[PDB]
Amino acid sequence: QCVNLTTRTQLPPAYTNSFTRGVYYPDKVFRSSVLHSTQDLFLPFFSNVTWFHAIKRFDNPVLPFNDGVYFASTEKSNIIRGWIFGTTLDSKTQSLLIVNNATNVVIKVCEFQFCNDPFLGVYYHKNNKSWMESEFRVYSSANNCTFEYVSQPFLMDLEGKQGNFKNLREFVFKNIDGYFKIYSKHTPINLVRDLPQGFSALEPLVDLPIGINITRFQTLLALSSSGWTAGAAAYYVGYLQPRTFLLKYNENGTITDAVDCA
Amino acid sequence: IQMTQSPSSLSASLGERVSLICRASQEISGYLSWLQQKPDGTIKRLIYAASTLDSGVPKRFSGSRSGSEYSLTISSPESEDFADYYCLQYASYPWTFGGGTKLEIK
Amino acid sequence: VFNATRFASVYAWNRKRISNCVADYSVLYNSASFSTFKCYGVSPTKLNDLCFTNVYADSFVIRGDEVRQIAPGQTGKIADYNYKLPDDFTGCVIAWNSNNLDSKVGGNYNYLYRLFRKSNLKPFERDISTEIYQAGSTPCNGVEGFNCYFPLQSYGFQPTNGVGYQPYRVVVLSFELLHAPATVCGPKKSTNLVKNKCVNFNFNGLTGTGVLTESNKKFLPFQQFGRDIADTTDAVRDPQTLE
Amino acid sequence: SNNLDSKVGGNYNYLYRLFRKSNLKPFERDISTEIYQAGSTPCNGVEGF
Amino acid sequence: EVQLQQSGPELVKPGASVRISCKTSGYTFTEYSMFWVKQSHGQSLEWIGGINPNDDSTTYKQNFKGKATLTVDKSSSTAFMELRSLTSEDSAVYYCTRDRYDGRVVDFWGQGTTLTVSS
Ligand SMILES: *[C@@H]1O[C@H](CO)[C@@H](O[C@@H]2O[C@H](CO)[C@@H](O)[C@H](O)[C@H]2NC(C)=O)[C@H](O)[C@H]1NC(C)=O
Ligand SMILES: *[C@@H]1O[C@H](CO)[C@@H](O[C@@H]2O[C@H](CO)[C@@H](O)[C@H](O)[C@H]2NC(C)=O)[C@H](O)[C@H]1NC(C)=O
Ligand SMILES: *[C@@H]1O[C@H](CO)[C@@H](O[C@@H]2O[C@H](CO)[C@@H](O)[C@H](O)[C@H]2NC(C)=O)[C@H](O)[C@H]1NC(C)=O
Ligand SMILES: *[C@@H]1O[C@H](CO)[C@@H](O[C@@H]2O[C@H](CO)[C@@H](O)[C@H](O)[C@H]2NC(C)=O)[C@H](O)[C@H]1NC(C)=O
Ligand SMILES: *[C@@H]1O[C@H](CO)[C@@H](O[C@@H]2O[C@H](CO)[C@@H](O)[C@H](O)[C@H]2NC(C)=O)[C@H](O)[C@H]1NC(C)=O
Ligand SMILES: *[C@@H]1O[C@H](CO)[C@@H](O)[C@H](O)[C@H]1NC(C)=O
Ligand SMILES: *[C@@H]1O[C@H](CO)[C@@H](O)[C@H](O)[C@H]1NC(C)=O
Ligand SMILES: *[C@@H]1O[C@H](CO)[C@@H](O)[C@H](O)[C@H]1NC(C)=O
Repeated sequence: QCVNLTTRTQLPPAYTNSFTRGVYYPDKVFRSSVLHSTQDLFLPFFSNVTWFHAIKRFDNPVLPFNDGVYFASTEKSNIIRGWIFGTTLDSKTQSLLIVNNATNVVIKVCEFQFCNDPFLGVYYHKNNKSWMESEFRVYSSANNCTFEYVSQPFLMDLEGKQGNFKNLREFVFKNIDGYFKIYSKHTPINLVRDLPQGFSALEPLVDLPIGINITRFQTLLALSSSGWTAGAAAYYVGYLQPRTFLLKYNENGTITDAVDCA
Repeated sequence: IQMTQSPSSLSASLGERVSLICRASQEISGYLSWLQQKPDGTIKRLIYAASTLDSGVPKRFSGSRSGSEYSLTISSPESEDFADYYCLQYASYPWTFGGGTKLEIK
Repeated sequence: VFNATRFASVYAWNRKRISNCVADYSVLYNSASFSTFKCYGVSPTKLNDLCFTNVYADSFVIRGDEVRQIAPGQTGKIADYNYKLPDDFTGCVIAWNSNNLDSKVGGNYNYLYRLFRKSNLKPFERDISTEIYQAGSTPCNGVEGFNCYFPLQSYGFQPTNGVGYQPYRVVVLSFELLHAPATVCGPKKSTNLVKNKCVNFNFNGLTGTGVLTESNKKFLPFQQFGRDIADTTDAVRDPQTLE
Repeated sequence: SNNLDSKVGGNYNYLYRLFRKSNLKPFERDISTEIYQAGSTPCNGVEGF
Repeated sequence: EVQLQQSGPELVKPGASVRISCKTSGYTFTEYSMFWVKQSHGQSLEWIGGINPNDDSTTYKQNFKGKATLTVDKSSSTAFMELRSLTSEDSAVYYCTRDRYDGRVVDFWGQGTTLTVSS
């Protein structure tokens, strides 16, 4: 569906320091107890990373994709569920839609006529004393489509738990010579309202030969038509830049530390 | 279903303007053609599709649609153009013609 | 596509966009079932070596005399008013007699072809339109009439018809490469893994020479090969039996 | 050589080798007329599928 | 040359039929429709009817449908009109014509054909 949900407290665009995070394995090569030097679209160390959060607040503006984009969420209850990427976003060209929902992950590319404010909606407690997906409001209609993947079906929790953040989710998105590449990591956390200081190496999860140009991107969140509660979650965006990095591979072949050479 | 040519015969000097009309009682959607008949048997098309002409034929013919009326108008007479003229209404089956009009010297 | 129950008729030809898959054309070219296998882009044997962005599979039924017209640069009512290939068609036309599959005992009439059109259709167009034809100058304000012929007439397909008036199924594999990464690739041959012996190895493109040995190294679920200080390969992961 | 080597009804006297088992060697000449087997089956005799 | 080689002037005593050809040339015969016209020595021209030489279909003016019969032969590439039971109504200059949708509508005409029925 295409609805507008204007009930939000306007907040300034907060910024945050990426603490030596957003490093990924640049190739599919085993190396052991060695200090490999590489030049690629990495996220710089200590880089201002834009910060958005859902409270009262439900912060979902379309952003530029540039060449590559480090994305992360600190959250619980599973609020951030998807991404929109493209160059027109209004069915004049193909664009890519990734949606992890109550039943499966969908990854697909179509001429999609996207909504100006896209999201997915949940009935909270309701009659079954449990939480259920009720709304899918991302596009009005998709027409020409090139690729479509769907996961085998699953039943993860939509449950409204309480407290601080317990998952620190991480992603890198790159688009090289028609290949859209995803890298990612998960880690447990016990963190109130920030991006945590530490070091992580993102493993590649999928590669898609979609060929489409991308220039813009956005995130899809779980929410009579206006006046609603937004679940507590925070997410972060930084733009990859061409940087020489020096990478400590340990004996187990895992990137254990890194040095941003500028 | 046939349209009616205003006059039966029309007379002129060389040079004088000549207007030939085929009025309509029903709508033929502009489907009409003009034909030339010599008293000695020579038939040939002048105009079709209301305004289309100029094909192996003297350039002076014109026949733009006059609202409720269909028309032929010429920028000169000629020795061969002192002849009989007919409109064909083919917009529908059956096809029909006007009664014809004869063009003559004074 | 090739084993579908009911094909499109030639005016309304189906298309399937084959992509994100491995295309074993050796299954097709070795089939005794086909009458015709005319490839215009490349020689039929090399189709298992190539890769493409997409393979459009155009499918339809026509008469056994008309199958020839499906070739690029042909003149005739199928090539001009129903299904036209471009002068540089980089694909294959495949066809088989399906009379015993598309000839009802009293005659079949389900398959229509366009006998009439104001102009030849452009390469890979399709014209579903039933709009009455303007065969006569008189404007066709009626649904039927003299010189108001229905552009879509129907084939005469009967079991006892000659080769020519028996139905041929056709599929046209229009292979295309664009600026997008090629995703319709062939099946890569994979011969047996041999060990403790000096051999020429091709592990997913990686051409090299060496003695292969069972490794004590342990890569990560994402790694597929390994290198040494010199940025030289010293280890690879088997792509079929993960070791 | 259109005005010396072309016929209005088609000059068919000139032949090229469209099929062969292998890539021909430098300055080598191939006189053979043996039926090329595209299909996987062997193909004895003057013609076949 | 879109010529029309029809039949020359013709006479038969009343209560009898006739044969009238119109040969056509300068085009592929099945690419155009054929129609006919009857023009009396005194009274105006009128449309008898036509035949499509491709599809072997026909149409007529209701008045003439009961006394006309239009035909073609493809190998002769010729149109042919038969008149059945001719009387004091059945005498005129008769004319053959050619038609299409793309602008070639009633353009060229046979020299006509004398079909007198007098004694
Ligand atoms: C949601 O908001 C967008 C943005 O304001 C709306 O887009 C506008 O739609 C109107 C027509 O209803 C156009 O006249 C405007 O030019 C559009 N503005 C922009 C900036 O695109 C959209 O219609 C809204 N959707 C609904 C269902 O209310
Ligand atoms: C999550 O999204 C997927 C993709 O749209 C949905 O999967 C569909 O499920 C229906 C039946 O529920 C099937 O008929 C469709 O074929 C599926 N589509 C695809 C392409 O997979 C799924 O239902 C969604 N889950 C929820 C809870 O909304
Ligand atoms: C995407 O879909 C649109 C809409 O169906 C396609 O536009 C059609 O293009 C064909 C070929 O040029 C035309 O004959 C149709 O009239 C068009 N339809 C409309 C409604 O405009 C477009 O071609 C498709 N794009 C791709 C890349 O497949
Ligand atoms: C390499 O991986 C092995 C395998 O997990 C690690 O060995 C583990 O070490 C921890 C910490 O002492 C023990 O609790 C586990 O029981 C060990 N697992 C096994 C089965 O060996 C090893 O520590 C890793 N080394 C590095 C530096 O990454
Ligand atoms: C490819 O398929 C073969 C089977 O044809 C897989 O080998 C099987 O692996 C299972 C699990 O180890 C064994 O139980 C079977 O006995 C094996 N079959 C044979 C014939 O070897 C092989 O693992 C598959 N490879 C991949 C990468 O999926
Ligand atoms: C973040 O941006 C502000 C300006 O908006 C700047 O003053 C500050 O130094 C930046 N901090 C980091 C982490 O680079
Ligand atoms: C309760 O659940 C049923 C089906 O499970 C659903 O149709 C109904 O809408 C739910 N109640 C409300 C208030 O939505
Ligand atoms: C991608 O963008 C470049 C530059 O804008 C352009 O040259 C190219 O044609 C585009 N490709 C597609 C498939 O839109």
